[PDB]
Amino acid sequence: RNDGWRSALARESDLMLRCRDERRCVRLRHASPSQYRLDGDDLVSRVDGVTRRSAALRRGRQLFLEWEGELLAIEAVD
Amino acid sequence: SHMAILHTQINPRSAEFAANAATMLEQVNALRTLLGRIHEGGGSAAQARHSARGKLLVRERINRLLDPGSPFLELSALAAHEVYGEEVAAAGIVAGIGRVEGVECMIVGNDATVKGGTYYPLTVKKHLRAQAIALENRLPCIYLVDSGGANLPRQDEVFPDREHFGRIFFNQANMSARGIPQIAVVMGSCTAGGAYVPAMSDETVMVREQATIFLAGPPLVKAATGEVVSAEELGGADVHCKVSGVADHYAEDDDHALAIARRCVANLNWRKQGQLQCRAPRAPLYPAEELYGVIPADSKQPYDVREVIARLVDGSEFDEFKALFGTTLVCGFAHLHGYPIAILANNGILFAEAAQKGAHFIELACQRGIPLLFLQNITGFMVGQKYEAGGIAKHGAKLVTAVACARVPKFTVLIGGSFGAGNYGMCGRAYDPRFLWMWPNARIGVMGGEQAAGVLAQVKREQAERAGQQLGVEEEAKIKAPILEQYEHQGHPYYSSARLWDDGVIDPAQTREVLALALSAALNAPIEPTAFGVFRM
Amino acid sequence: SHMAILHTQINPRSAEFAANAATMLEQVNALRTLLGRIHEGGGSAAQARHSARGKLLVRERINRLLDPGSPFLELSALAAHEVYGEEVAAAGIVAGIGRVEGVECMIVGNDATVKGGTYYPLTVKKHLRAQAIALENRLPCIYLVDSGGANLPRQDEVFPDREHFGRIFFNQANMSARGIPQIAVVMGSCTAGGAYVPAMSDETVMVREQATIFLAGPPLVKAATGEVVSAEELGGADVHCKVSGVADHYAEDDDHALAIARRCVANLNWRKQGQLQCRAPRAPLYPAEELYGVIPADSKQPYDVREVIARLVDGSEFDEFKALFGTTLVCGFAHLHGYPIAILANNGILFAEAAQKGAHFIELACQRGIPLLFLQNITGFMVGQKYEAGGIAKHGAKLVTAVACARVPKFTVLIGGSFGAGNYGMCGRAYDPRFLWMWPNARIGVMGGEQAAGVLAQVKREQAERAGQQLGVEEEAKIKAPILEQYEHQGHPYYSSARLWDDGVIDPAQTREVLALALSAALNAPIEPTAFGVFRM
Amino acid sequence: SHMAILHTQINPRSAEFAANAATMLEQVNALRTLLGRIHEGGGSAAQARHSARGKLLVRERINRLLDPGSPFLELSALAAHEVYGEEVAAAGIVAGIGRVEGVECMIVGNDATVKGGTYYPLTVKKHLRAQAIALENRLPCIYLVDSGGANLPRQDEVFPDREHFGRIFFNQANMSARGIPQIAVVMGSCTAGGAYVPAMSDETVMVREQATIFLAGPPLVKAATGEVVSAEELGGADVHCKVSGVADHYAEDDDHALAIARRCVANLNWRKQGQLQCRAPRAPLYPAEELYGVIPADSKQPYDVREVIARLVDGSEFDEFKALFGTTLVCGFAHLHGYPIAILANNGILFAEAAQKGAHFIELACQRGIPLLFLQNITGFMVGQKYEAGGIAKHGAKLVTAVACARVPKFTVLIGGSFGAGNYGMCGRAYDPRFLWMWPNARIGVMGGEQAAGVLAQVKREQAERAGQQLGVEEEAKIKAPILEQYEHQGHPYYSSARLWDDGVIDPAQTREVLALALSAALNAPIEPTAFGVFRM
Ligand SMILES: CC(C)(COP(=O)(O)OP(=O)(O)OC[C@H]1O[C@@H](n2cnc3c(N)ncnc32)[C@H](O)[C@@H]1OP(=O)(O)O)[C@@H](O)C(=O)NCCC(=O)NCCS
Ligand SMILES: CC(C)(COP(=O)(O)OP(=O)(O)OC[C@H]1O[C@@H](n2cnc3c(N)ncnc32)[C@H](O)[C@@H]1OP(=O)(O)O)[C@@H](O)C(=O)NCCC(=O)NCCS
Ligand SMILES: CC(C)(COP(=O)(O)OP(=O)(O)OC[C@H]1O[C@@H](n2cnc3c(N)ncnc32)[C@H](O)[C@@H]1OP(=O)(O)O)[C@@H](O)C(=O)NCCC(=O)NCCS
Repeated sequence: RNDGWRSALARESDLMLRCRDERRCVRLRHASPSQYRLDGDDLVSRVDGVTRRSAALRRGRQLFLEWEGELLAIEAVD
Repeated sequence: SHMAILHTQINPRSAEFAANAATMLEQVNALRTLLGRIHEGGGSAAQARHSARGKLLVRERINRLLDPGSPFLELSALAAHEVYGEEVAAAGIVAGIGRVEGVECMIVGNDATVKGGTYYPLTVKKHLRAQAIALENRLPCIYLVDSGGANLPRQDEVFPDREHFGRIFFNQANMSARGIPQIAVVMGSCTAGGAYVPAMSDETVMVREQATIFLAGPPLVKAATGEVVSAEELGGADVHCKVSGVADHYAEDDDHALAIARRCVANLNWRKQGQLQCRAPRAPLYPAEELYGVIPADSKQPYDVREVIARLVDGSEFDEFKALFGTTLVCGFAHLHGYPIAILANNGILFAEAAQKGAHFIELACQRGIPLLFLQNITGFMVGQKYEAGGIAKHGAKLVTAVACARVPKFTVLIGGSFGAGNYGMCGRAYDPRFLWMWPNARIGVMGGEQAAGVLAQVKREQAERAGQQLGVEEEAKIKAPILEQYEHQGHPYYSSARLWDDGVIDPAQTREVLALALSAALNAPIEPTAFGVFRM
Repeated sequence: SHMAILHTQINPRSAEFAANAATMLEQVNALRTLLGRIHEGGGSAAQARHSARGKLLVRERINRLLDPGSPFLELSALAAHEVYGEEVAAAGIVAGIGRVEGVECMIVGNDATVKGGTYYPLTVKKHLRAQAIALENRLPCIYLVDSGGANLPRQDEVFPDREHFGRIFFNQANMSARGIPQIAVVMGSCTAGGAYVPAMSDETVMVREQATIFLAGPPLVKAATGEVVSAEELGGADVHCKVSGVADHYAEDDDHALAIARRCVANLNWRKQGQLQCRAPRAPLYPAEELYGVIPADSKQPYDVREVIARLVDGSEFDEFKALFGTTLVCGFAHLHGYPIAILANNGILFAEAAQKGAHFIELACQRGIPLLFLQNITGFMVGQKYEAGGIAKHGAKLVTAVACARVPKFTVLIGGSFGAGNYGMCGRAYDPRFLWMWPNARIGVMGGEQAAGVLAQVKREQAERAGQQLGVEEEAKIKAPILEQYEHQGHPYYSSARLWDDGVIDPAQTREVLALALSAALNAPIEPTAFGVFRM
Repeated sequence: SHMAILHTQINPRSAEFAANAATMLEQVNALRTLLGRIHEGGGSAAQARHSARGKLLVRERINRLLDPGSPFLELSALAAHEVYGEEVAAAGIVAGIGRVEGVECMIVGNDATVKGGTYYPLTVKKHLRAQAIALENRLPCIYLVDSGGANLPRQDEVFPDREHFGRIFFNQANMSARGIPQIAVVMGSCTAGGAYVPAMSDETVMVREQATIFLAGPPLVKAATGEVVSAEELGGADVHCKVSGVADHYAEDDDHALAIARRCVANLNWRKQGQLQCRAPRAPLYPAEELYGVIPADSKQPYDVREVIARLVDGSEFDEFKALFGTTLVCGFAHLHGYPIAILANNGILFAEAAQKGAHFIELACQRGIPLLFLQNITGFMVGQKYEAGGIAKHGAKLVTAVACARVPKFTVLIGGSFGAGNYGMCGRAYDPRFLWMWPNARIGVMGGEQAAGVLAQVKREQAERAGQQLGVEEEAKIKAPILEQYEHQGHPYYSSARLWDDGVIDPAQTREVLALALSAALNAPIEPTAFGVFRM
């Protein structure tokens, strides 16, 4: 279970990603296990009572996320 | 199996409930907040002065090296809390268990920011307790070396004795012999002592223009027959990768270095040796946070432990052995996240019957190679005159041999009080449980505060009575004053976990989560048959 | 074999000789008379108040128990010397090896006279270190029980942790399972803790109207649910011999008790397990007392170690391996009182050559199952810019993998200096030598006195230099002066031996006789085949 | 793991590439066509006079017995090439491994067409080399018996000695005892010698009116106490299936006989005991064809080995150990068709650090139970005065110890030059690699052509020098001429595979797939733990 589980603090997951042409080391520290879950090719977001589902799915070392019309791709830094 | 079910008796909405739950969740928040303080390291101060040098911080090196999003079970974080004069966060060394290329691994790295990463007494004890867990459960090891030396001022508790530094190398080469890979990544200085950590390791990695492995750094080397040389020329990264051979992989920086290490763990051709009849993982039947309010707030207040069990086992299914006999000790089989486990939890005192019941259980557990789970909340054995003439002695001994001799993986969690003989009969620190943990509410002591201030002041007035007088409430009260408070302080989780008397303090509501992680991780190594000593019947 | 002979090069009549021998024998007589002090126990005072009870004194019970005229190898006599506030002779427990019914046995009895026999932290470390020597060397056990409980004021370092009390019971039940008889003779009070020592032992003996085994003595039992009862009614000698069953033999008193004990060791069907090809024992070629003058008096004065070798081996015959290579470490085969031994004695510094030389040698003996003997007189590894870039690091490391892994009996004697990495590469405390001893002229520390003051004060003026300052002759002389002496004191044999970092300080002149005894004793247990870790070539 | 990739530096379109790739491909076609000639057996001549008797030809029998389209790895096909006076096709015995009822089997059959199927010295050598691969990799054996006797004229090298005929029976009864089924299919004469192959075999099959198993055929039997009897009556198919019991299955003809055979392998209850952490197979990143041009045409012309590596490993991912140290030898981990492997490939000379590098690698490999892959292209050990004084002698020794003792599966392939000490330090024929192969371009010999003529002739004028004379360029040149040509002749693959110094010459661009077949096949046998000898430090 890659939930970033930790002893007493909150789930920690440090991700060295890269979308477009700008890399970012994402720090994922959620104490409230919610936020974004995802089944099939779809990312569901519980944005304060107002749930919305944006398409996203991965292929190889690349993950496509339809963000605002655009269909950007994100991959891992090496 | 709709009968091996545990139907709760607790009302989650009850006032008394939220009562206990109140101060329980409060203690947990006390821990949550200190731990955070401990992640500070040598403090924002030098912590920044660290990233200055282009060096990733220790806890970061850790998260970069772990599998994407993998869990991480930390080890004694409260290490050396308020122990030495100064503040040496998590003892200047972080270490724990996490996935690296799909292998449950033991990771240990020093905090260059904490008093120069030098080895304080408890640092050495911590570093060794990591290699126990690693040898005991067969987990490959990655040491992220970046330390000064040994804390010179307190060398007498760091250098000599068996249990001191240097047993670090002993354990290392033994593990390497037992086939438990030994990897090293030097990301800083590594003078004298720590110089062997990289030299004695199957595979070794160095960051160029950062790492340095030399037996005697420039300070000590100029102190030799003169000679004045730089650190990188003395024992640099380039010296030990192209010339000497004390290193094996030439890293460009901390990030490279860590990804280089992953790859070594990658071709380990590693396979787990443990082996139980684990079954489909099914969750509890009651939210595991309900616990916060299950444990009373009045330390000396009785509660039914079967309540804490129903919130940990799978489907709160628990078949009880010797159901109604020596009830002060609850015994039963269950499964936890698939893995089948034999539980032993305290329900009060501990008369002779509870020990016989407990011994006979361990026997069953040991014969079927089912792992052991001890839930400590014992106050001691029932005293008295017919109780002693009844063998409470010998019988309590029967439970102790059984525990000490039991060779399947054992696990203890302190959920109440570890006091006296109890701590030993229930798999305490000294009986080598794979891992042993503590709740924020539990207290450990040789005996209660006044209980010991009782005897201690007592004989003081008996040696002074068969001497022609007695102890007046004046001097007797001044003899119990100190004890009463000393005990209240040396019984608290922080005081314990600081000295590694346990592998840490945990969130009562995460208990189950830790246990599964632990279990799984100890299956990296084989469940051995068990051989008992002689049982004094 | 008239060539394997070591012809001496020292003159017993020289003045420089009587010089060293003088100051040497002065040190031995210093130890001699300290030891006599410690054989006093809790001072004539209490000691006599002891015999008053009709109780045989500790050291007496022992000599009574041993076989007529047998030898006795005491362990850590200087135990807890000037360690605790008050005096605690031999840490309230005497322990050692002696023949009982023709079996080399490990014996431990506490000194009820010393602070009521209670267990001070070091008393525990001792009791434990004794059972290690017992496990590792397969010696049956005789526990001559007569203690209060655990020194209550200092419980925090006597109850909890892994190797604290309770680890006693652990070791016992295990040894009982590995077939190493565990006997117990209770000759006094035995409340709470030590209540298990007899409860958990194959055979048990009590003295009537004197022994008492109860989990809670009456101080504790009255503070329980009221009730007031006597000691002998609660858990006397007759309660546990006719009613409970916590004991097995009803002894009339101390003399009887020990005789009952002798008889148990009588029907142990015991057989030794080791096995070497020892030959007829032939004495040295030069009086063993001549050593006194062999050792220079000036600690930093170079001398030839073969001269000490010549006085310990049989017929002073010594076959030298890699005779003229890395001469800094002398290695060779010989015999000692029959038994064949492979020797490793320091002779100076220790550059790479010496380590490879020593690792290759350990290989040879480990392959023939010949015991290893290390003679420490090491100042450290050769520092330098070139010596470092040449692998003095990875080469010193091959030596320790070798030492750490060796599974034949390992034996260590400190006859010079144990400093730094040296101590480890030469089987120091941490490498499990079956026994580790110290000469009175030898000193041990992580590094020399001023050598540590050198660097610890050095960085102080490099942190304060890249800080726009410098440390003046007045602040750097005040950072070094306390360290300069701290080391001088924490380097002395008593300092060492008081903390059990060795199994005692010995008489240079009896080295050979001790080693003879130890070896044989270590042969009650099999010589294991050895498995090496990875060698960093 | 996009870091462990080998990005090529070879341009497949370059002219120089096309040049190498040219004479390389020619070499291969050279082999191609010879191997065809050898397929003819004793030549169309009697080969057709075979089918005459209604007997299926050798290689035909094999394809019928194999599984529908199963692959077949043939062994030493160039067997006995230009060795004996006459032409003795593949030494008159075809052997190889192939799938038979889902089991990797060792198959051996005689070519009745080649000089009456009799055993020439090498027929025996090939036969026995097969039973080796068979015992060493636990592959059940299938003997397709169809041989005359042993070649009467050259019996001196075919009957007596240890590894001569009759050792076939030795390996056989031992294989049946170590539980490796021994199946026999008799499809021709089988007089005297080979009469035991079917007599000593778990299960045996005979072809009626064609098979004949007798100790002395009618020639010999008449030469006995007279008596004249026919083949069919003395020891025919019906005699040993219905009368004696030397055979078990009565087959109606060659096709039936093999079908019966298949069935036996079918009721084997066989299970593989190898065990690796094989991962899913992923093809290389460069056509394995491109190898033809990576290998220079100019024999002693420097190229980078990692290039050949990148075209055989899975996904051309290769993690290199001691990356930049004694680079003369490249060492790394990778996978091949799933199976993980540890590689050691030459890249030049071979200084001291190269062997310490390689010996250290073999320890890590042997510590994880990963197969070893050696790629030879070694010209020898760097000589010199400082070089020799530096231990290039003892360190070289370090390597060979490791290689000679490594017990995991070893695989060798000659892709350059096997010359001198090199061949041994890289698992040459004598170190029992499970399989040893040779590329068309590679040459093997104790040392270069003129190198040997160098010394060999040098001494002649050193003994003739201190003999008052000198070697005139006329005699010296006649001393070296014969050598310079001898060496060139016995350095060639055909000469080598002809005498079984290797299990065959292969197609460089087929290597990858041969290794996969082998590795998998050797997993029929458990990867045993390794025990190293003494390492000369
Ligand atoms: C480790 C070292 C490189 C520090 O490098 P750095 O990153 O610049 O860190 P600093 O020099 O600023 O060290 C700061 C702290 O380290 C402490 N320190 C470093 N080494 C120490 C040691 N061996 N003993 C005690 N304290 C030490 C200093 O007391 C200082 O404390 P302060 O911050 O309260 O003033 C340097 O101290 C060194 O060379 N030490 C060698 C240690 C040694 O030789 N030990 C051998 C014993 S086995
Ligand atoms: C052990 C005992 C029988 C002593 O009998 P005794 O031969 O008469 O000896 P005394 O009672 O005179 O004891 C004298 C010393 O023992 C020391 N002592 C005894 N038990 C002690 C304990 N548990 N902790 C600390 N000190 C203890 C006292 O400090 C006293 O010191 P002092 O001489 O400086 O004043 C008595 O102290 C007793 O009943 N103790 C029980 C111990 C116990 O219950 N411990 C449980 C913890 S595991
Ligand atoms: C084997 C045998 C049945 C051949 O039957 P076949 O199919 O008719 O074959 P042929 O008789 O035509 O033999 C042809 C070749 O076999 C060779 N040959 C057969 N047995 C041979 C032997 N033992 N030694 C040497 N050559 C032999 C002949 O040299 C002949 O060579 P050629 O073709 O170049 O002229 C017959 O040779 C025979 O009975 N041999 C007995 C072998 C024996 O007794 N060996 C005991 C030693 S283990």
